Amino acid sequence: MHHHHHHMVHITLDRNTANSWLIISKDRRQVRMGDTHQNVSDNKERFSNYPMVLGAQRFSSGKMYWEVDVTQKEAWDLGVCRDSVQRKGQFSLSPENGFWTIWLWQDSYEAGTSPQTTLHIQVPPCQIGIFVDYEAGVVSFYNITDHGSLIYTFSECVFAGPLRPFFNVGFNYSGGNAAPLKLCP
Repeated sequence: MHHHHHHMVHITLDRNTANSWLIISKDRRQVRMGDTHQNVSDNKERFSNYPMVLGAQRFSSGKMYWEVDVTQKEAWDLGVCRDSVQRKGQFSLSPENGFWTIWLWQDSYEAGTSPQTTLHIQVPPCQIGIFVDYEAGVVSFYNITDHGSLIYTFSECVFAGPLRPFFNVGFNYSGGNAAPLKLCP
């Protein structure tokens, strides 16, 4: 029988896209910033300038929902992006460039609108839910630590083809950002 229900997709990390200093777990569900270049070959899909990686999953219709653990991290970016986004060089995270993201940077949460939007979060998230509804043109972020309170919704999105989960683990020169981003094992 038809029943309104939630469904959480299993996201795994695409090692070929990962910046070469990222350490990805054997099950491809966690990623952290390493202190050495890893034994991985460069290639065209790999993010060169930032500690970024894509989910392997790719979709161009329907609904997708996944959660990410961000505990003990002082910096990260999360969301969804076009399959076709730039991998090499410096770039801003904006819908203009094919990214629908939020981030934490120096104790401030922001949405990656153009220009950036301050997010007034009362309870720092430990887990974040990311929902995409392709046909609706919606990317929504939820604060699992605050009973799933809505953090931000991008609406009227221009997806313009296949999408990928997007992650930035942030740098760890400070020593306060070693913890991984984690997807459900």
